[PDB]
Amino acid sequence: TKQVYIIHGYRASSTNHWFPWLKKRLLADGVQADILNMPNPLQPRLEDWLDTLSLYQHTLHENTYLVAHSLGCPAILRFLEHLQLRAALGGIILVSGFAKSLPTLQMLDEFTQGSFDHQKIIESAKHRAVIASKDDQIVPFSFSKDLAQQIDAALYEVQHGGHFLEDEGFTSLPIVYDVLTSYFSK
Repeated sequence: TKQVYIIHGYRASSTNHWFPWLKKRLLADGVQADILNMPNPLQPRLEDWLDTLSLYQHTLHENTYLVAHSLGCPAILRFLEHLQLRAALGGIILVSGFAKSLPTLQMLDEFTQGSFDHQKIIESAKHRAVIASKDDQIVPFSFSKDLAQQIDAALYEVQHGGHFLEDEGFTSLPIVYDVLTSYFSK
């Protein structure tokens, strides 16, 4: 049975941005999606985000898919590095993903300090994609393209996407639903 988990970033929760839209759009296809909240989204700590993800660890299988936004991206990358898996998850989609310090949000450096084991991430997710906005002023586009290269992920550029936030109009995001769905047909 397919399962999609949706993981938010800094200063967000399950009710923000495009997450409710994506959950409901998936439900229209009979696909179960759960938006996960992380602890202390205003002062996030990597170890606590990883401990929360670990609450779900026993449910992760070959038909599980993880969709993350912004800070949720390096969090799930760190999670997969330390996960013992019998087989790869179905896939990951990293919206505005990054794996190094964000100059305008250095308070979040602990989530990306240190190199990542790229091979383990590649082996942990059958299908991989990064969706990124060319005019993102929080996560520079180049950082998302860099990450896509490091983890051999398909990169989808949106020329004018801001940072895919509700205050920029992104209470929906069809590209994420369509990229995800293409994984299911494969």
